[PDB]
Amino acid sequence: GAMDYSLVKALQTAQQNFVISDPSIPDNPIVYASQGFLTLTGYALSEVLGRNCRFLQGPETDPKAVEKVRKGLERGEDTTVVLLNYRKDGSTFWNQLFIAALRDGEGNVVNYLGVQCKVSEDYAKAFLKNEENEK
Ligand SMILES: Cc1cc2nc3c(=O)[nH]c(=O)nc-3n(C[C@H](O)[C@H](O)[C@H](O)COP(=O)(O)O)c2cc1C
Ligand SMILES: [Cl-]
Ligand SMILES: [Mg+2]
Ligand SMILES: [Mg+2]
Repeated sequence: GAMDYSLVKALQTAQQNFVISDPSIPDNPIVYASQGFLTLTGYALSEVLGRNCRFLQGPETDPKAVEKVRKGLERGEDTTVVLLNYRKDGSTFWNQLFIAALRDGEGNVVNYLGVQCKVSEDYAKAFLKNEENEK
């Protein structure tokens, strides 16, 4: 199960915000989210299980950030981005996402793991400027 991964246990010891998705199910829904993620976003565990985590995005989310994630997942690459997300009540926050594939012995992706960090406006600005300049 989700909490059987040693890196998941490690993240829990530090109370990180993370989710686990299941890409064997159509549209790669969330199948676990940590308490920090639920408090951050305003959703109960049962309500987020079964949703693709794109439910956190909205009209002011930059589609280029989303596309970078999409392509990373497609290309088998670790991906790190900052993008605007939305709580259940419509309020917004900047979210730094760290996404990786969890793989079996033959390389098959068995789950994805995504760590989330709420960051300040100032930090999001600095990060996105660096990302751009580095491009
Ligand atoms: C493990 C995992 C965790 C994710 N965490 C979130 C997140 O907190 N917020 C968000 O906007 N997208 C997150 N995503 C990204 C969306 O689920 C989706 O991959 C992204 O929108 C790109 O796919 P799409 O272009 O089909 O929407 C996560 C994705 C994965 C695989
Ligand atoms: Cl996805
Ligand atoms: Mg329902
Ligand atoms: Mg559900």
